[PDB]
Amino acid sequence: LNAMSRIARMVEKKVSQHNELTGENISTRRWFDKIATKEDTKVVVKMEDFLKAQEQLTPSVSRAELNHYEAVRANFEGA
Amino acid sequence: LKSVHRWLSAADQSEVVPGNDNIEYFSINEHGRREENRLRLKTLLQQDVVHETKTSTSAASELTAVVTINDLLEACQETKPSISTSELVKLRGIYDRFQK
Repeated sequence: LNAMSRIARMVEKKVSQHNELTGENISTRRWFDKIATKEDTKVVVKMEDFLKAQEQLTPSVSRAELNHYEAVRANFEGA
Repeated sequence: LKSVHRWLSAADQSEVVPGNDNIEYFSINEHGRREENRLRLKTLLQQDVVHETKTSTSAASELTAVVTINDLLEACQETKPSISTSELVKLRGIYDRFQK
């Protein structure tokens, strides 16, 4: 989503530039039916994006819950 | 709220009983009815009809008394917060207990 937000910003810049060149007569929606840049829209993620994202996301469970499920397994599987 | 009384109530001197029209009846001496009498006569005499009586005496508004921010300062000592440190402590947990 971050890497594709980057492409969104890039296309926003392109459409703003075109609007500046012309009489600012079209929005992004009209731009996408009048004009198309398929290859430009092909988002390709570079792992820099991964190294950005990994700093921001929390684990889905705390140690408190995980120890609980570990004990559950120990009871049922440890024998 | 504290301000709207300026335009409507007008300290009972700035918009109501503003002057010349305060006493148009004569010196009442037949009976002691003084204030209620004049109020009744004023209500009765206000039989005129008008429509779209717009006015913009305000700075940039229609039919209102703009609040003086200096007077708005008088409202800070009345309104109240909701106070709890328990909530502050409790928010430690929902986001990975700020530990995991």
